[PDB]
Amino acid sequence: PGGCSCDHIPGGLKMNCNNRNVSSLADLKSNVQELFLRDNKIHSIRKSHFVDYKNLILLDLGNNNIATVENNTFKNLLDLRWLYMDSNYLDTLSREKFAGLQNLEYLNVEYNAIQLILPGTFNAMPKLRILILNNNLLRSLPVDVFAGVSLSKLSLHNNYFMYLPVAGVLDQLTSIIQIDLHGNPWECSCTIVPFKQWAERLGSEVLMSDLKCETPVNFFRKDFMLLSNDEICP
Repeated sequence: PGGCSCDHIPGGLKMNCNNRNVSSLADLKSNVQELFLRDNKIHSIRKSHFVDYKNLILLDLGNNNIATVENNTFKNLLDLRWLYMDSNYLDTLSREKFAGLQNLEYLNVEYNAIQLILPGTFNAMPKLRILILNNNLLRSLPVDVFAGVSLSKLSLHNNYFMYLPVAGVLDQLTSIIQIDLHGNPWECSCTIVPFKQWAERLGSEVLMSDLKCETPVNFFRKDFMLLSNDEICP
């Protein structure tokens, strides 16, 4: 209904519309808890699309062509805990776009074109525990971006970071148990030293992968966790 597989789980229907040629969201025929919309061709999502769905606990929008997301799109969605939005084309993230998600725990937005995260974007989802932001076009993070949430795992690898500000952005990262930061063009200079120290003051296994330098040329693929500060900045 219509043309998509359906089944119900205690105590909630599940909808499987994957690899089906789907242009928009308003083209369907509630008590729907799980909605699978992966590998389709959805250009954008609007408030109107999810007014009907208020019982969703899992919303998978993967490998779509989502370019824009209207403000207050997920406002009526309070049962939603897991939101997959990967391999889409999201330019920026704002607080207004994620309003309404109070019980969201896991947010995945990897392989997008995210170039900027607006201040207090993640204040919208207070119960957020896992944040996936890897493989994007990020080059900087705003102050107090992680102030609103207590994250256990964060994935920022494969972006375009050359440095990271500790005060206001990384110092507010508590309850951290896993963090990923690789494939990033780190520069070994006087600017990377504060980030180096924070990474050294981290837990033994909280850092998932080793961080290696990109510039200058003389420190190519060299773990700066081992290097001394005088080598980097005399």
